[PDB]
Amino acid sequence: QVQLLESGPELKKPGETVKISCKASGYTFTNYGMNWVKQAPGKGLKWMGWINTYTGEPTYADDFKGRFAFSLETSASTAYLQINNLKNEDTATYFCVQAERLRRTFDYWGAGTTVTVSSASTKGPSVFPLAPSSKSTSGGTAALGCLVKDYFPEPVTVSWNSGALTSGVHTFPAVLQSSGLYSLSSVVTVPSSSLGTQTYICNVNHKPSNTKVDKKV
Amino acid sequence: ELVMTQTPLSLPVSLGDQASISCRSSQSLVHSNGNTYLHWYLQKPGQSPKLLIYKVSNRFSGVPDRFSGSGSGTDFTLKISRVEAEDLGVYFCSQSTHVPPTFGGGTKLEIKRTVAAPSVFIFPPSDEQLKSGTASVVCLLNNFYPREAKVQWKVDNALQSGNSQESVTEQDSKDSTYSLSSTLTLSKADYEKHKVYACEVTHQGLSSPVTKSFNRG
Repeated sequence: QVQLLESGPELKKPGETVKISCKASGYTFTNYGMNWVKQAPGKGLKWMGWINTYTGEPTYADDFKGRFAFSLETSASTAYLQINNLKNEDTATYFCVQAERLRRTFDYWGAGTTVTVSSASTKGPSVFPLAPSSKSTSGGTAALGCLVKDYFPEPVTVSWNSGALTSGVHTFPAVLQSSGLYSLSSVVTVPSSSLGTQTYICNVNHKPSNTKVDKKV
Repeated sequence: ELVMTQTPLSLPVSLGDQASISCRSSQSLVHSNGNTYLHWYLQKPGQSPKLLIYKVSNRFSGVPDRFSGSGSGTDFTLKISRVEAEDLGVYFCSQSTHVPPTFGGGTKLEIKRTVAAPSVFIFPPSDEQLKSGTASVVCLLNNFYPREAKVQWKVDNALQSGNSQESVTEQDSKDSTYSLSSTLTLSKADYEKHKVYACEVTHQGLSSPVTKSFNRG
């Protein structure tokens, strides 16, 4: 199993401290080195360091000497990672990885704990229509969409016609605006002929703010 | 620090075909003890990485024999005979021979298909949005292939730069294409300060760059 179960996602503000846990199955806990690697959104994999499960001694990688602390709870077979004075650049997914000495490999990886550092306050999005070309009504396939902008934090879910419409639908990954607010669009390609007969409503839901909006397009 | 450069950043492949991913290290990964600690991992969207090959050619427990590895000092290769759908994801090479364990940059295995030019749609900001001081203009590039595309914005023929953000979907499961949205953001005043708004898409599937536009605002 080598099972590695990490703690839930974390939403933090700059300067705060976070403590992520990684529970491993005993009867093998002291048989691996407990490493930690960070993966920033769409970035490579960066080894942060590891801690000896037999002695409790941490070894930090040069890039993580200062605000990072590796700890263990040998009783609960649990390993912890703490980051204090959190920065936006700490935003990433942290993996707790068990490693074997002989092979010197990263054998089992945890699911990864996502940490998001931001000063933004919870905010529901504004939903604007992306109207199908009007000055070009009957031309085969129509455009159509919804722009769900300025919300925080992730995620947002968008369906069309309460889920009856899925083909042609393209909901793009959110983008972090310079304002620190996310924005995204969900589009759908329909037949121009259906415009006027077939009504289109995008269903946008943002749970963090308990915001739900339906927008006819 | 030792640098690992994975040659194929992205590798398009047809199912059933063979795949070959390359890894080159800055220094020899031949430890003085003899062994060469060069391993290969595959990470699928939303999942934690998974050890496939260790010490150049050793397949980790449970790994399908269609996965094999070669190489000796600073150059290594992972091969996959007959690619399967479950094999699609990002492959990382990794070294554990030198001081701090480092990872290569990743190679994305993807489905290779025929060239598809994008369907280009442009949306002006909605009255409701303008009414709030902002103006987002969205340019949609629908179901195209390969992923490479170029979307240049122009406001009254003046080429824009730095004021737009673009998002791209993951290869579609059914047709293996990609879709992309480029959003041009401007203040309402600046928006009402110009006439023609146009996005020019230039994709390998188009004969000549295509441009869609409007001009109100």
